[PDB]
Amino acid sequence: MGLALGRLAKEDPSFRVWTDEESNQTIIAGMGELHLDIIVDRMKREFNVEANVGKPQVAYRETIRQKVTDVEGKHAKQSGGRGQYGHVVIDMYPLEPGSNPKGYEFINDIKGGVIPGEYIPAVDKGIQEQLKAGPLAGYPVVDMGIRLHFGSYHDVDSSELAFKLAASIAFKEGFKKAKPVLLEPIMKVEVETPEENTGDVIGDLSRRRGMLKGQESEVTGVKIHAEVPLSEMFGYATQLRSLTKGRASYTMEFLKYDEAPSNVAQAVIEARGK
RNA sequence: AGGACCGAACCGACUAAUGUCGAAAAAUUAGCGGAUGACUUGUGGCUGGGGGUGAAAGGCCAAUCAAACCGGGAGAUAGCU
RNA sequence: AGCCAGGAUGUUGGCUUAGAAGCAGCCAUCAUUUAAAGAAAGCGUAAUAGCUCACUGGUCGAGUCGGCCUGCGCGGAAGAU
RNA sequence: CACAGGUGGUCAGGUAGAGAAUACCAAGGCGCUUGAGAGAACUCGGGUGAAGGAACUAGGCAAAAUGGUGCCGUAACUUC
RNA sequence: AAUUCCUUGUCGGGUAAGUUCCGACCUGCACGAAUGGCGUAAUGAUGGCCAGGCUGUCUCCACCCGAGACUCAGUGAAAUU
RNA sequence: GCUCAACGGAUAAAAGGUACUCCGGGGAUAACAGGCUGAUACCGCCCAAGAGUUCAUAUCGACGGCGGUGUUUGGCACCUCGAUGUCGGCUCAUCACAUCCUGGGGCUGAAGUAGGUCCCAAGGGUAUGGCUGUUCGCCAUUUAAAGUGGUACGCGAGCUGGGUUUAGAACGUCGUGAGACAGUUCGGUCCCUAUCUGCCGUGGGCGCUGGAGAACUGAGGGGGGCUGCUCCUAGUACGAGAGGACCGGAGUGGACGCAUCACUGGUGUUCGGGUUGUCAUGCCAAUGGCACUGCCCGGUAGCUAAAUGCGGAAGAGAUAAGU
RNA sequence: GGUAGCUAAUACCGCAUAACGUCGCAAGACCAAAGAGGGGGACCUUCGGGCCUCUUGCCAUCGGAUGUGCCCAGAUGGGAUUAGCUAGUAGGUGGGGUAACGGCUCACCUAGGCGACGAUCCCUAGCUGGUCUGAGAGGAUGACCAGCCACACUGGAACUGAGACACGGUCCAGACUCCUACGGGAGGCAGCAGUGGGGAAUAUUGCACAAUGGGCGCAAGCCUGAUGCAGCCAUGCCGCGUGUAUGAAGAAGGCCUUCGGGUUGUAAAGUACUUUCAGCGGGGAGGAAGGGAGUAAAGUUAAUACCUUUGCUCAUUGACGUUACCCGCAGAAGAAGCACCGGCUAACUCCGUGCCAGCAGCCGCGGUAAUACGGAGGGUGCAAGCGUUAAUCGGAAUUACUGGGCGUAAAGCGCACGCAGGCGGUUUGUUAAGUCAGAUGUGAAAUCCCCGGGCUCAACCUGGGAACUGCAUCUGAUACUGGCAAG
RNA sequence: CGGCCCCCUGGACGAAGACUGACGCUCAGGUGCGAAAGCGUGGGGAGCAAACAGGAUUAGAUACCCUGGUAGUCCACGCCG
RNA sequence: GGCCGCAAGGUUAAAACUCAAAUGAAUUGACGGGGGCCCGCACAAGCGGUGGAGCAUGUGGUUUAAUUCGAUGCAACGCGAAGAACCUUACCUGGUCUUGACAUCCACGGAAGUUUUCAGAGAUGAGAAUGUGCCUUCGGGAACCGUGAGACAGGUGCUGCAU
RNA sequence: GUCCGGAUUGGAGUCUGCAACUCGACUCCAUGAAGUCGGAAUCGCUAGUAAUCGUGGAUCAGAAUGCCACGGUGAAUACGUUCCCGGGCCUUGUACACACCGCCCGUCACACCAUGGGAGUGGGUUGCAAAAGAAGUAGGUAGCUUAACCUUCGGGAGGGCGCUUACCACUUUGUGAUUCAUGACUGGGGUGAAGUCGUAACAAGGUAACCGUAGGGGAACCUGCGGUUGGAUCACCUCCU
RNA sequence: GCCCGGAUAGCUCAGUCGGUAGAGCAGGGGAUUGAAAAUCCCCGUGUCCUUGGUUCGAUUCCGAGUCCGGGCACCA
Repeated sequence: MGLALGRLAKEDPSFRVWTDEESNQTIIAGMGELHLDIIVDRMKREFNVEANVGKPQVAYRETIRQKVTDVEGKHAKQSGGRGQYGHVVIDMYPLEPGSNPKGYEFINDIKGGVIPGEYIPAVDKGIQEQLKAGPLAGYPVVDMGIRLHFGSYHDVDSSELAFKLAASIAFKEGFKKAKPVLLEPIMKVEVETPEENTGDVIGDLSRRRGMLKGQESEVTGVKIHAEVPLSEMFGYATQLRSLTKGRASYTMEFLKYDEAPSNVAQAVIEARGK
């Protein structure tokens, strides 16, 4: 597949191939679906590479919708030679979406040296490792603040990674109590169409959950703007070409990480769990 | 040499067809299995019914067996037809 | 009842102010030219319009419109020699 | 029952054959106590089979097949 | 599994396709150590399964050859009603 | 002086199994089958929340409403216990229509192709295999499609007997035990000559008004009716493009039926030849007999299908839904 | 392709005829051949010729040289978790066959043969001179060149020929391309280039027969992808070069800095100078011996002809090749890298990142002051090269013959007996196998080494010796080992 | 290898003489012996004691410790090596 | 895999892979539920206490705007602190100023100082009055208060595992 | 629960100090708690000591139940080194060396790597037993055809094509041997900064270890029988001539 | 289906015909005696299956309910 797609990208620059870093899927992109159809045909004939054609996996994220306080995590494993003691108490709270470029906030509010300052980075690191694989469906956790304010150590049995284990326990229990939700991307879509073909474009966009922001009547006709989920923005090239008799051109860009509609989010949560 | 091997006589009786008011109240035609052996067989006796005999099925004891057959109790009984 | 006419400016009114425009929708849901227009019945609009009707004029020029109580019928009603 | 059944021992030939098998005959004895026509279906004891070769079926049941002496050759496992 | 109900369990081998067959996993409804457990060369008119030879078993049946059926003359039943 | 507690108390004293079974009875009473009924099952319809971007009614249709059929699991015990052979398969069917295909249309969220849904329609047609006892089901490959059901869950005086259903046995389990188990495993008698309805055929008598030999008319009745692909129409109508036709025409095939033997083959124990064992013809030579025609190699006429001709129409009339 | 006629020859076939040829005890028997060219006196011309003379070929025989075939011995990988193997197999006689011998092949008889110093089977593999290594002994390995062997799309066979069981020949079957009129054909780069592929990776679809070598020819000659040269590639070795000389404020700028200075460092500019080599333009050996016309002489002959043999002169024979080589000119101009700098190991510090990013051959460095991780100055090695990786030997006396071990570090079988195998007291004699000595034969040349020479030197090329450590023979020597005999 | 006794029997050693005359050393393969525990058959079984049971102990103690206790230890013949 | 064995198993006998060591003797220590010996309120023999009570004080913990910070087996916990009402004070809220409260240097202006008033929680702000001394080159300088300049000053900020 | 105890709370004060609200000391009047000798455990002290009684100081404006000093009164016991704690010397064992708070073993859980077995599956190479017979030779030849040699000169001799036989290539079938690959599952081995359950070895490692065998058991191991030292300890006390 | 029975600390029961519960183990302040352990001296952890009523004045009685399990559901 890699070899075949490389040859096709070399002869046709308008054809792009990348691996999506999140899904690990090979994504192919082209100047229309009939274009991609010919590319796929050549790949599975000239090179004869057996492949399935699907849709770019929507980048699902994870977050909470409820502050939880006083979440205890106590890794107390005093067994097997010497013990490993670690004890942390954290508050977990949602951030506003995109309010932090890091998607994560850590507040150290330890008072009284209940935790030695040397173990605080190991607690933060234990949380940050758990943010990579969320407790709901195993997607990355975003838009969340954690305040470490209470904890305890043992002079002989306390370890850096023991406090990291305690942090993970506290996080997993807190996250389940915090009403966890599955997130979604939304794509800003712009469609240029003749004025007489305008109507059809939006009829289909409405079925594709496209929140029409507005329109900019241009010389060709109308420049309609809509917020459409990535999931519903697939196969649009040929669909538009059908509604507009082949005189329409759209563009799309990633807008923001909004909340997936309860129905959509829950359906995927169940499917992932299965 | 062998409860040895292949196969007739003799002894058995797996399979299919027939015949099933039959040729015959269990056999015939076509293969089968055993065949010096815990082999088969003629003639003469011994065990008698709640008992015999049984490489053991309630199988056999005169086409009669979870208790024969044949006289007598006895014109058993029968709230059943 | 038809056959010829018209069937508005405020008002793209706003709430979401994206505009939600007389026609997805709580809200004026009036005063006027008036015969009037509900400040829109109804299709048509991504979102207006569009084409029409409520209302009114002329016409030909008679009865006519809508429920209730009862008779009798019509449909609903397709099965195996 | 003038019944395609059962009944112990002796004698036991020629040619082919390992042979009392089996095949044709010898000595001897018999045609089986109902016959004559036609030459449909169908039932029975048998023969041949185009191309395909278990696709039939409960299931290779039945049928076809293999089939003799000499010599060459002979696997896993095995209590050798 | 001659033992497993569920259950055609699940995975692999075999076939175009395999509730049976073969080898395993172990969640043994409800295996088990002389009411013996587990293997085991050889043997078996023993159950299951596959490949081959070869064939009218079959797809789909045709023609031939003898004994009955049909007819001619003689003898002449039976179950049942 | 009795929990004689089965309380009108059969004894002072009493528990099972039978598929090894037996007798006497019963449709007084079950299983299989029919009948009445129709909860359930199946198909249809009523109200229309809401879904369907918008919009109840293109397509689904909640919560609730009303009926039809006699199709499954049942209720009843009406027929049969002096016997109704009781599942599945084979062979053979035949009606019903609530229709899987081919035919005719209406709406579409019907561009075209292809489909979604409902109405009219019973003329014909409606696979072959692995596994299983399987109806069923899953799978593989086809197909114009592999319809849903009455018919004693059609059909055993037609067939098989694998399953359930006798006696042998064995495993697990339940019992002290005999023995039990819609729990399992291996084995395991299917009987009849057709009297009378019925039915496929073929004849005798009389009759039909004098007798006889021919030819037809034709009241009435059966058989028959299916369809694919390819080309042309045209890569046209339609459509962004991809794709892609109705209406009409030609040809060429599969399943099924009809007739025939000219062609390609089968058979062809009555025709020719080869040959093994043996006997006879007096012997040699040559022939004849018997061994499944002895075993085989060919094959004329007939009979045959795998072979080869032909079919199923058009047209017309009156109509269904609809226009 | 087919048919029917015609024509030549050093093509083909009988005879004559032989020997020191073949066979056979002999006697006998029997065998073969081919002719062409130049010139000419008389002769003679059927007017070609005959005839003489010269040059070469043929046939037969005995030799020599070259080449080829066959045989014996010894050496020539790994494996015993391969121990038995074989029936033309071992041999004999007889027949056949081959250039010959031979189980090369048949017929019969005998029952052999091989094998623990390794038969049989399996795996691997072209062998050698040699090459790389090593102080040697050894270990690795067969690039290059040269000798031998094997193969020529795969399998098998033969023909022709002195010689193939045949790279650019034939026939058959197989697979794979190509043409076709569908009937049948055609083809084989492991020759030179070239292409696609495969791969980490290996070159131009060049020119010329000028010499050497080959083939044919009496010669001239033509062919020769042998060869002689050239293109492309640092792949390697060797050589030369990007100047040399002066010149301190010890400049600027760079970094270090106790910030005093140090360093880059005579390094630069400048100035004084030269022109190796690419540049430009000219001169310009040698690789060439020959051969040919002419000439003249000597042979040769009947003949000065012709031909043989020796000199003279003339015109000439170079793909390389705008040759090297030499001479002149203009301009500092056209010409320097790469690795490393913790330790082993030559060469040190500053800055950022902090068990993160990583580095590394080994030990190890990195957790907030990193000579080790990246930049900068500086240094060091090497140099048109420099690093890594792979690969062999060395170091490794870690397979120990030279040249090691086994009381406890790895290692004495549990112990014994014993066949084969290995080793053996002492005295004398003999032989002379081992061993030692001398000589001959060979041990190809190249390559290594030595002393020399020739390309400006070097690499490269060459002369002689040395070596080839070996085996075989002959003559010896006889201590020692062995064999034999008496002790 | 251990009471004592008998019978059969190996090997070593010492002294003074005699004899044979190197008849020698070592040993791959080969053959023989080879504690204890196991295994086979048939006996024997006091003691002792794997397994096993009970009591304690212990956090648990399927161990030490306690009480029992089968194989086994014993003999004849083999095997194992 | 072969051979042997009734079996247990024996005998013969590898390779992938992985590590940079594994091992031997001896040495100094350390440690021994090893031996000898020996010492101390270590024990034995005694007296009086803590742990229960209430209070003082320190710490842990939790609370809080902060509850400053360090000590935290013996060898921290009436410890740094031989003394926290403000001060101390490093902590907290709020109000403030920046070459600065503390030093050296520069340029200017004013003796320095003193008294007193308002505004302000205070820091400060605005003043209002008065004083006007010392050495003289008096164009002075510097004891001293302010304003501007850049050097710098400040840090109870971190690291006792740099010292 | 007292004329014991004096914690607590109300009012009344005095002083220090700018200042006593959090947050000072002391006086007065009133109020009068828990507590009736202290669980498990554990601390001090060998003579002017333990115990009790009171004074002064330093810090400081004020602010001791603490610290630092001072005198008063003034005990009990110590046979003794067996035992714990710590230490010193000598000898011994050791697998310990940021040194017994040391080392370190094997189940079990997860990921990974390479292998053994595995119903089998697909290749390679090859043995055997046979079948097969192109082309080419070699042997035979009923048949057709034929220049040069010969001929009684008719035709012979001899050859060629053709037929056939022997050898043998492709090719086929059957059955073995060996090797490469793969196979659900499965046995063990290795590796993996900080897993779970014990703690088997190293000291007499707390039952001396280890070897062979046998049995058992979640592990390490434990028990029997034999063997070895690659095992320490042999000193004190009672007694005796 | 039929029948029976139960549900009590996190777990399991003790216990009950009577409104208001015991133990360990998981959990313990303090023990243990470098440290912890072990967990030792001693302590707790429930609403005793729940309600609704009846009333030894309900988990209990009685029914309901909620759930699970057990034995039992065949014969033609």
